[PDB]
Amino acid sequence: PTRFSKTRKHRGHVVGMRHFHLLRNHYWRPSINIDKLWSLVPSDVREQYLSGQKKDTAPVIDLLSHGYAKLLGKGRLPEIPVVVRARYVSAEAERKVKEAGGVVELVA
Amino acid sequence: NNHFRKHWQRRVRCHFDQPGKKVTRRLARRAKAAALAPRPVDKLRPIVRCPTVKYNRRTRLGRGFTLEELKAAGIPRLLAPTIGIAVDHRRKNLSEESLAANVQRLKDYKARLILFPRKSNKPKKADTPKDQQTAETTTSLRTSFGVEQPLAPGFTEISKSEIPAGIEGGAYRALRKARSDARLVGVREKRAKEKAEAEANKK
RNA sequence: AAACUUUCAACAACGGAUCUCUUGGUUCUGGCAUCGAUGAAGAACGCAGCGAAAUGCGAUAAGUAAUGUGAAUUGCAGAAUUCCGUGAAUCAUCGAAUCUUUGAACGCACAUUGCGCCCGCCGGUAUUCCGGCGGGCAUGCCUGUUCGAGCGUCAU
RNA sequence: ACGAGAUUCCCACUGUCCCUAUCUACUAUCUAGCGAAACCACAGCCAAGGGAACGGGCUUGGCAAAAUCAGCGGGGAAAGAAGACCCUGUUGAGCUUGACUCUAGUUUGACAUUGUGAAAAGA
RNA sequence: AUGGCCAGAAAGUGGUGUUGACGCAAUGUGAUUUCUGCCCAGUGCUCUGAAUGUCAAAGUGAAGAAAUUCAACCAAGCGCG
RNA sequence: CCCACCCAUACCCCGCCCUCAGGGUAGAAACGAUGCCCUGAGGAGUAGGCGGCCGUGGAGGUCAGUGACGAAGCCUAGGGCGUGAGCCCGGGUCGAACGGCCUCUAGUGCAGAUCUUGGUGGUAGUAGCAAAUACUUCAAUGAGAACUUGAAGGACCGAAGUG
RNA sequence: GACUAAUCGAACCAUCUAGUAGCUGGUUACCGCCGAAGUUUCCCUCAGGAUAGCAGUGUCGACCUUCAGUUUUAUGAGGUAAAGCGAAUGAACUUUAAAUAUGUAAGAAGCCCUUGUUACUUAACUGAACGUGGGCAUUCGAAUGUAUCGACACUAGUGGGCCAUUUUUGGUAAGCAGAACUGGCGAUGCGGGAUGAACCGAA
RNA sequence: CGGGACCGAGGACCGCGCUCUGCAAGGAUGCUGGCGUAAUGGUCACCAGCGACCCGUCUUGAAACACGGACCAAGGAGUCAAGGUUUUGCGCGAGUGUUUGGGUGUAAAACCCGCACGCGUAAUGAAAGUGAACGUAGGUGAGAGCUUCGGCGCAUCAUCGACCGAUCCUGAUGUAUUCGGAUGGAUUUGAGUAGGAGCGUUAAGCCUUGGACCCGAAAGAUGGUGAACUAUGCUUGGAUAGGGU
RNA sequence: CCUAGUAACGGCGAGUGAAGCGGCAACAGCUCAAAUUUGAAAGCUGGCUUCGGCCCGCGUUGUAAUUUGGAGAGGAUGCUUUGGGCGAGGCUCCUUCUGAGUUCCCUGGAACGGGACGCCACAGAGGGUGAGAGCCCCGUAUAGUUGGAAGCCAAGCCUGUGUAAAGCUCCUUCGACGAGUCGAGUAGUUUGGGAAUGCUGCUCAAAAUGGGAGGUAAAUUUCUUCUAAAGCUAAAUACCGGCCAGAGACCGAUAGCGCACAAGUAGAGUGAUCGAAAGAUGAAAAGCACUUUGAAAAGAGGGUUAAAUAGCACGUGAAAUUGUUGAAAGGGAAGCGCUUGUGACCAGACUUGCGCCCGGCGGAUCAUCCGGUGUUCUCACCGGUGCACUCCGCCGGGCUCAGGCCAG
Repeated sequence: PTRFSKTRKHRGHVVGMRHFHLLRNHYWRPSINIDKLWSLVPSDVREQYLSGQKKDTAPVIDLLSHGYAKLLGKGRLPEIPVVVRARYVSAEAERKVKEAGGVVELVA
Repeated sequence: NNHFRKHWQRRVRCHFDQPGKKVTRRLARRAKAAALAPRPVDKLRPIVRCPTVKYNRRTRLGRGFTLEELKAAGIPRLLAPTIGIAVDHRRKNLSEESLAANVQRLKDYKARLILFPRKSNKPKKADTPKDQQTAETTTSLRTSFGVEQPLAPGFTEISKSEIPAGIEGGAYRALRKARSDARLVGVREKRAKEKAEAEANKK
């Protein structure tokens, strides 16, 4: 607003390669770390899994349905078996899922 | 990074007519619905999968049903655009799944279709009888025949005994091996051809 | 002391600020698609009882017909209106008309109210002369009609 | 020869001068009528001092009496002087040249327009 | 004169030109009288005189699987004379 | 060399204003706590920086706001408040609207720009109204006659004319 | 370089166009709180730049740690005056020792001792550095002062100006020209120098 | 022990005290007179004593010079948009943003809806690509606050480690025997990880681009209008005593 | 909208800058050329008509039907499909018509102002009327209601039926598909496509699973996508022109368009062009009868008006500047600051209040108790009770205190 400006108070005193035709959809691969993996599970069933009311069943998480292509490996997982379906995975993320007792499945 | 070095003031478009244009569009839609009643305001559309690797996870509505979809659903291609079905002769069915889904979609529409006779006093055998002509109708095919599951379910529960064993060597190693084989497909072919030529020469 | 000059005040001048007003601008939004050889846009010249302009109109000239309304117009003059009506009005609407000289502008021209041509009709003694009136006469192109030209190709 | 071209001199001639005087008409002047403009921070007596070489206003003195008229050209004002001159420019423009980059014109070659026959010399 | 000097964006365009060397065009000097210091040959002016020396595009030959690369030939002008 | 005396916005004491600093203030008889009470220090200012206030046109809310028994505007050697920009009142004039408070908003505050438009002074009853030879008498008209008319006189153009 | 409608080294009209200027002019109420600056250091200069320094608003951190244009003390520079040479020797002599300002240092965040290593160094496990452990709080180890802290953020002017004292280097016939510190002024009123940028008193 | 001047802030009590029936002890009362109105006080005009350059601009260090100002009224110059940046307020928070659009409406308002999308949640490398826990998310020294008084230690700072990517060296088990790239080192590096802080909006300052605070050039370009003046030419007209040689 | 200020382009860098995907608004598809109707030019402009047709022609150097790549042509096969005429009713546009105070009092020239009493309201938007009007007038709201015209949509209902045309299913076979064009070189220009863009000119100039594209030049081998060189087509989109309409935190006569007015006018310029200034009496002209003085303009009386302190110079009527009247100052400037004085002119303050003691009046809203009610639950109010040594006012005195200005 004009009445708050300092002008009113001053009244009276004045490399590398080139890539032709880049298509960004080629390089679409959003990533998620394993320390956010359980947040993709809905809250109620996640709470039952973390408490220990589901001892004979394992969750299957489709990352592409959530919009992620690569599972990265920051953090740690609880000792609950999880099946993860992903287009890409890092070696540490696969190692931590295997120690948790699940499996990383590859999809396209 | 301000691009104001041309005579930009001659080409400024403001949008004060935004609510007026919404009102005009709504009046046009109401007029179109009144002209089309009791038909729905829109045409039936097939379900297609988006291109590129970024969007092939999601399905959406396409332009029109294919000729092979119409043939497998039993709707002639001259009848289909007269009963509210969009037709696309350019799209092909490369796989069975999309073809089957769109054929089932067409069959559900044909099962829910009420076809009034051209002459009321002379109904035909392909026409809906008068004592079935009265039922609750929909006027929005985009709503009543929308995309129910655009994405796959992101969560699924299985028993611990049904956990897959996993590919041998690990998923990361499988990805690395697939990339390596794709990069070395031609080198190995050339080496095999040279070995075969040497074996033929010195057999 | 007055006069003069200057200061202060009242009233009166000069001038048109201030305040209030606003049949006008400005900006936005919504709707609509309709100029012209069937002569447009523009220009000129005229037209009212009494007008120079603005407005309206075209020698049927501040207008005619038609439809509607239903008693004015008004500055003056003069007339109204059978008011129980084919009817006032600088009224509204508007489907029928009129629409001067021009202008893309079209007989040829135009710095000329210049000069023609074709066909009718009327009047003046009139087969010959004179006058008036009416209808016509641009260019490019298309379809068609008709009259033609050329050893250009042929038949006989 | 000719010249409203530039220069020196001689005779004649005279108010150019010694050395100024006088006369006439129209003004200026005074009156009636009519009636501008330029310009204008405020104003208008001087002397000495007022570091920046400048005072009209300050300091210290001289002094100093209404309202006016004709004249005058010291000062202030007054020159389309915001001129002219000098200095500066990311200066503007006209002009010149083997300055730079281009170009009209001109000139040279090739392709096309471009066809029908000969005679040779090479493939 | 299938020319010179001009003009025009171009044209089946125009001018000079209703012209033709006693003419047309471009320069310099500037009536008459006087008047051409002496001798060349550096710049310039002009010579189709021999050269390929420089040497564009098109064209020609070679290598390569091709893109391409390498070679000669090479107008006018310049150079040389 | 000596004694007294003169006065600066300096120094001392006192009052008042502002700023900064440090304290107090709820089993609230309790306060524009954004207040009040106690104490101390400090006070020039260009470029520059920051805060708070005043004023103008318009908008929402509010004041059961003012007004033909006189709104706004204007004049005033008439008063009151504020350090100040300003605010309020009296008297005169006048004729139709306007103001306070909290927010919102801006084409929002002038002495300058050889500023723009309009209006008005001094100069000043001044400069001036001096080329083209020149006017005079009587009568009439009229409110009024050098510059209207008739007559009577005097002149000028001078035929490349004032025809 | 004349004339082409008072317009000519390129007419007039409208438009692009509110063309561009670093140059000139101007730029609109009040009170309150702070408040400046002129080679510091680097870059090819003039038709040059940055930059330090100096300022204001916000915050935040335990506004914790104390620090200081000052004296004293130890020790440098200035040994330079001076006293004596019945001290030795002879400003260059010294037992001793100037004035003026001036450098460095003056604690627990410190001082040492010991342990080892060394890729330093030393003849060298020798010094030093690196760490390790221990001892020292009995006085925390001069004076005076201490509303003086620190760190960020953002914003602004000025950043090769004038005069003067002192010191120092050069000069001129005489004038004077460079540096360094400090003070004043540009930004500033008051009292006195009759008067006034540079004087005295005092803000 | 006298003589004189200026001043009286505060507003129940509380305190320090003393000469203690009380007081000069944390700030003036008591007594009396005239007048009760223009008498005091105030405004305006003028005289008197003392004081006192004409404003604005420009310049440099400053003056001086120079420029603008006859007078008055009204008009008159840091604005708006886009994009950054820092700071303030607000909502939500690992998310955040309804308003392109749709629904709806008392109709340009208000209310409601969600797919996609933007920004953030991951970095690094030219790229292919790879991609953040040894440990109560580490050790040590500080550190507000809390404490069971033994300690625990926020934010932040300092310092030593660890993890991801890039670069260089070594090259394990294996094997499409030529692929694969573990392990172990070494440098710098990145606003990288190491118990998320962002997104939207409001307000202010500043920066960039637009006419960009306002007025001012000589200019450049595009398209038009003039030979009634004047210059030259063409066609057709007109005009110029009397003397001398 | 997003992609995205991204990929990319760029002297000496200032700068420039798309597209695919994705969400949405809106959606709509088709016509030729290339085939022999060949058992029948089945096609068409024009002229004349007795409205039945008949002529003059066009055209085979090709007018109809059929086919257009999604196909189609030929076969096979058995089922499906169709043409006309009414039409209830609805919508669009002009037309007739719509509620309630001019009730009473005051101010006023005039109520539309103030006060009182009503009424209407699906209407309290706006305007007019002698001052702020829901009810005085036009209009405004809502359903409708009169009369007329032209279109569109449409529930249904009558009828002819297969000469012909049309769709579906399968198939050995056949399956024409646009040339100085595509493409290449070169030149100019253009683009983010200055290695990957488009356009145009000149030269060369194609092909038949061929051709184009697949953003780094080339050869070889593949693959994926379309099918150029012929053509038509609503909507969502633009809009400083035109016509009609509704609005605004816009401007309020130096503003706002140059123009609120006989404004693109007057006026200027040979011409192209340039281009203003300028709104407001009063509710109503009631715009001054009549007398008088002047040649007249006018003046003075007297009138109109609510007001001429509104007189066609006209609402209000500032300042500069001027005249008169009153006061004052002035020996080569005035103006200004501090402080007295003189003269002129003013604002306040004050006028008495409170509290006692007596006397005289006028009344019982004294205290206590009872009942009801309310509250803060122990405080109040209301009704009865007081019978005047108690309360509450008034009037006379007396006393204390506090009161204005200047002083000792």
